[PDB]
Parts: sequence; structure tokens; C-alpha cells
Amino acid sequence: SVSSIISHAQFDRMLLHRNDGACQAKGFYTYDAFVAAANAFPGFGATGSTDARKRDVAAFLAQTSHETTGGWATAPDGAFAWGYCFKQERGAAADYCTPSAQWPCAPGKRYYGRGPIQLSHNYNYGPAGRAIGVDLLRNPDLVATDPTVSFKTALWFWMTAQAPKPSSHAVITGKWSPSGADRAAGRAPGFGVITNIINGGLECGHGQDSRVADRIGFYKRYCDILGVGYGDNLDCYNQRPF
Ligand SMILES: CC(=O)N[C@@H]1[C@@H](O)[C@H](O[C@@H]2O[C@H](CO)[C@@H](O[C@@H]3O[C@H](CO)[C@@H](O[C@@H]4O[C@H](CO)[C@@H](O)[C@H](O)[C@H]4NC(C)=O)[C@H](O)[C@H]3NC(C)=O)[C@H](O)[C@H]2NC(C)=O)[C@@H](CO)O[C@H]1O
Ligand SMILES: [Zn+2]
Ligand SMILES: [Zn+2]
Ligand SMILES: [Zn+2]
Ligand SMILES: [Zn+2]
Repeated sequence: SVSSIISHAQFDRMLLHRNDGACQAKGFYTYDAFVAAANAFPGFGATGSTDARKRDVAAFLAQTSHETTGGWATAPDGAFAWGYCFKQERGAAADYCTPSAQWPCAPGKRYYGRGPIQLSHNYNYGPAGRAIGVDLLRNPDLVATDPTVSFKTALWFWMTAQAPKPSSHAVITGKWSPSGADRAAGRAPGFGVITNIINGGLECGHGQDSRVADRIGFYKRYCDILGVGYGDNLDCYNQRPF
């Protein structure tokens, strides 16, 4: 049904060079996997006005593109045409296993970044897996080997609140009610607060930031392709982190 908001053609135009030879995940991310994953999160791309629905999709793909970008300044078609180039945290990484009786680490497994949102740590693989009905604590690699599972973990993140942080979905579809603390911190609804939700401690509230600008670059390019306005408050340069 999200297919009513973004066509296969638009999807490939957005994630243009993801299957180029230099991309680690070439061949992995497919439109069919995206659509299948979206079916498990009915509200995604189907909540709010047509414009809100388009932005919900554009913002999701933009923030996940940043997490998996293969872009660079002199890249063909610009840096914002290289989202979804990777599916696993680069380098030697780490175990990302912390003591937890609720989401215990499985022996020998590592919970480094995987998929569109670079899901990390046992305490995130745990609830994400439960949400999609897959044991990701015992088989975390599925996030990097099954594209449908991969996209589902990212949508789980997109649709899940971390109170006081609202879900990114709620913000972009205009369903978030900022608190007095949010208003005092300058956190107004828009793409900017979503960046804050994802990595504000490190990127927000300290003026112009290239990481924030990269996220915005992807978002504008994707909104342009779907033909929707960006909405207001795109950056978080003056927002206090959550
Ligand atoms: C001078 C010149 O022309 N050099 C070219 C190279 O730049 C180019 O390779 C590309 O280089 C950029 C950096 O310059 C690189 O971008 C990095 O990509 C990784 C992977 O996605 C990002 O890592 C993510 O960071 C977030 C936030 O920290 C994490 O949450 C997330 O887990 C990470 N994701 C993963 C999978 O690890 C970096 O943030 C990002 N760095 C920057 C500054 O944006 C591209 O990936 C490189 N592209 C490719 C295809 O390798 C090279 C291309 O061939 O060409 C050179 O000429
Ligand atoms: Zn295609
Ligand atoms: Zn290409
Ligand atoms: Zn850690
Ligand atoms: Zn700072």
C-alpha cells in the first residue's frame, strides 16, 4: 500500500547508485523488500494528508540513507544519490553486547550496525526482533542477509517512540504534541527534530553541522522526486538535544 505513495521507479531514482560496484550492499536492498516490510507497519506512508504521507516516506528514506551513505562531494549525481550503499558497520566494529536479562546476548554473536538504520546493541536487536516476529538476538546477521527483515528493523525504529522522544513517524505526520520542555528547547515539529531523535547529542544544538546537512540533502532530493514540499524546521542547529 505504501506503493501508492512511492513507485518502484521513484524508489530507484532516489536510491540511484546503491547497486554500483563500489557499494558493499549492492544487490541487497530491493523495492519489493521495502514494500513487504512496509506491510508490517500499516501506518507508515498511510497516515495524514497525501503530503504528510509523502514526507513520511521521504524522511524515512533520507535518515536511513544517511546511515548507509556511500556519497562524497564529487560523486556522480551528487552525494545524495548514494544512500543505501552499505548494510553493515564498516571496520572491525565491536560486540555491542551489554548485560541484559530482558534481551540477553547470544554466545558468539555481535550486535554491530546492520541494515538501513544501522540497528546496534542487543537491547535494540531484542525489541526489534520481537516486533517483527524474528529472533534477532540469536540470529542478528539476518538484519544484513534478509532485505525484508533489514527494512523491517528500520521501520520498527521509525515507528517506535522513546519517550520523551516521540516516534519519527509521529513527528513527520504531524501527530506529535511537543511538551513545555520541548518548546523551551526549541524543538519544533519538522525533519530537524527527527535528526535530534536519532543522534541529537552529537549533531544538534551547536550550529551548522555537516552531518545534519547531509540528512537534509537526502530529504530534499527525495521530497523533490515525490513532488512534495519539505515542511518547516529542517535543521536542529538551535535545538537542545533530548
Ligand atoms: C577525495 C575523494 O574523492 N575520495 C573519494 C571517497 O570519499 C569515496 O568514498 C566515500 O567516502 C565517504 C567519506 O568521504 C564515505 O562516507 C562514509 O560512509 C560511511 C558508510 O555509510 C558512513 O558511516 C556511517 O556513519 C554513521 C554516523 O557516524 C553511523 O551511524 C553508521 O553506522 C555508519 N554506517 C556504516 C555502514 O558504517 C560515514 O558517516 C560516511 N562519512 C561521511 C563523511 O559522510 C563513503 O561511504 C565512501 N563511498 C564509498 C562507495 O565507499 C570514494 C568512492 O569510490 O571515491 C574517492 O575518490
Ligand atoms: Zn528496481
Ligand atoms: Zn550507478
Ligand atoms: Zn555501546
Ligand atoms: Zn555538540
